[PDB]
Amino acid sequence: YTGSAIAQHWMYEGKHVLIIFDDLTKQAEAYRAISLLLRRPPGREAYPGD
Amino acid sequence: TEVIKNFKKGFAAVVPDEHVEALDEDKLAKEAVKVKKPAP
Amino acid sequence: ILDPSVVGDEHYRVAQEVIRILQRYKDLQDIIAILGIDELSEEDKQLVNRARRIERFLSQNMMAAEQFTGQPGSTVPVKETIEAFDRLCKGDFDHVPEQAFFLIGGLDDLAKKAESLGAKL
Amino acid sequence: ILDPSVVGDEHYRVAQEVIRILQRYKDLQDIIAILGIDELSEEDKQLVNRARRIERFLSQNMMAAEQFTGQPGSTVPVKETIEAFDRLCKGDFDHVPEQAFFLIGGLDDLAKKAESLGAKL
Amino acid sequence: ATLRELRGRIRSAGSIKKITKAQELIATSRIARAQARLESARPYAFEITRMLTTLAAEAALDHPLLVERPEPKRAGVLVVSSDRGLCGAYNANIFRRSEELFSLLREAGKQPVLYVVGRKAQNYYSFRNWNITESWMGFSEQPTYENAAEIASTLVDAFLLEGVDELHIVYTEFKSMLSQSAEAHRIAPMVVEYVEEDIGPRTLYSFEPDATMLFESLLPRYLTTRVYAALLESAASELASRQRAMKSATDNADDLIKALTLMANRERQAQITQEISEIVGGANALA
Repeated sequence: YTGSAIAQHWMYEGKHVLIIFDDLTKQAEAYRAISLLLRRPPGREAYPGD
Repeated sequence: TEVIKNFKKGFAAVVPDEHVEALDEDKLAKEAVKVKKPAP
Repeated sequence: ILDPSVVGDEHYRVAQEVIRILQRYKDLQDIIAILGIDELSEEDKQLVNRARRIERFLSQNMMAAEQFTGQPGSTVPVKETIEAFDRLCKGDFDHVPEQAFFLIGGLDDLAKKAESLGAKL
Repeated sequence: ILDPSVVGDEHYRVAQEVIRILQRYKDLQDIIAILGIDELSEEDKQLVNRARRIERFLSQNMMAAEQFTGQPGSTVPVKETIEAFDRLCKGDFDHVPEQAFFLIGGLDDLAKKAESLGAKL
Repeated sequence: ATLRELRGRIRSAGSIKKITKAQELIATSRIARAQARLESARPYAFEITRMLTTLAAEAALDHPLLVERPEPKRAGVLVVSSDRGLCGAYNANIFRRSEELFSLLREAGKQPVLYVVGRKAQNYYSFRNWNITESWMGFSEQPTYENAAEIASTLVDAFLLEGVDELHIVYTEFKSMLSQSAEAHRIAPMVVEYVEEDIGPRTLYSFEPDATMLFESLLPRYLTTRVYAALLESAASELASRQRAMKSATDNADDLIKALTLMANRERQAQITQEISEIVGGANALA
């Protein structure tokens, strides 16, 4: 989200940007960690609903 | 049983083309008696 | 509405025959995956050939697929569809290759593609 | 109490042989289903015939199932059972069809149903 | 219940893989033996061929098996197939070549007459409503010269007569161990081709009793040794095809074991996660 904000600033100024998300599987695992620590009931593969 | 058997006699109960084209006659190998005397 | 009292007798019969052939093919798929087609009965070999041709002829070039491939779409009336699949499930096209049933319309497209592949109907 | 010290040596030997034959059959079933029975040995085909006859002879027409098959029930003493399964495992009935073993009692019922199918023993 | 099902499928696929690998190695041994038989039967064929051409040099070439019969009305085709069926497209290729030959024969007004060697040809032709004049089974893997003699005697007796005008053989030629090709051969009537002179002031051969009788007594032996060589090449080709098909089946069963193991582990993990979800859901419902 930090990367996409830094990139959207340039996009909305007429520039052309390229963004790479080295691994979104790792973001998903980190978000599942944060969700399970907040005691949110998991779903498929223990991932959050959102 | 007899009604069934008397009905059974009144009851009315080829090579596929395969559309395969002909083999080349040049491919049909011919067993030949190789005479070594010239008289064609 | 796949019901003889809605779509008619021939529509329903051809559909049930197509589904039966495809279900038999799916039953054989395991053996076919390990040993191939060469080990089946002659009846089963004939049915698997018909089923491969049928499952390829259910494919079609859609109007919305012209953006991906560049080939325009195709519309096939339902009576022509019933007739074509009746001929397939009866064995009238078992000599045409597996391709040339791929992404076409009715029987005229099939004839054109088979004659471009050296076959006839 | 399936112990040579409780049921005797012959009871135990026959039971262990039946279990071994049925286990070998369960191990061969997948091969037979995929590659066919003709791919097995002659020893294995012999054992498969014996195992099918044995697994059909373990079934029985019970007294409480007359309501489900219309057939009256049977009772077989333990010595007749031991000797019958001894003869099965030895191969004395490998010429009787697979039926005539199915839902019967002792060896007399086996003879009756085998002759009902045109065979002897 | 899918986990027990997947473990059982893995076990069955492992059994199949073991069986097919064993069959491939057995087929390797047997193709070695079949090549041995072929190269041991070659020399007599060479010698009878050179003796037959020596005889034909000074013979009256009018034997029925040597003359082209006018107005050919029938043709007798001998299709050589296998008995066991764990080969690949071996019999399929044989039948394709035989169908091409049948079309070539129908394009010349000749009704094909069908002799078969093996059970797979019998299956293919009885399913297609062919009437098979005479069948032979049980020796497609280890053919003896007596089988060749019997087959060739039946074929030449059908030729010299209900009766045919020529004889063909559709069998698999074995070469290089990586390519076995179905081939149609015309074994009778033999074509007379005058190749060369070769010998001019050559010491002339003496014939006892005479050249023509020897020639007409040697021709059927030549035909039957040709049929014998055909049976041997077909046996070697069938063993090669079985080796290849069994290696393919072993690789397919291995890839199937891999896919089934991936699925089994996936559903194992899913089952553990679902069980934990239920347990912690109850424990949270109670808190």
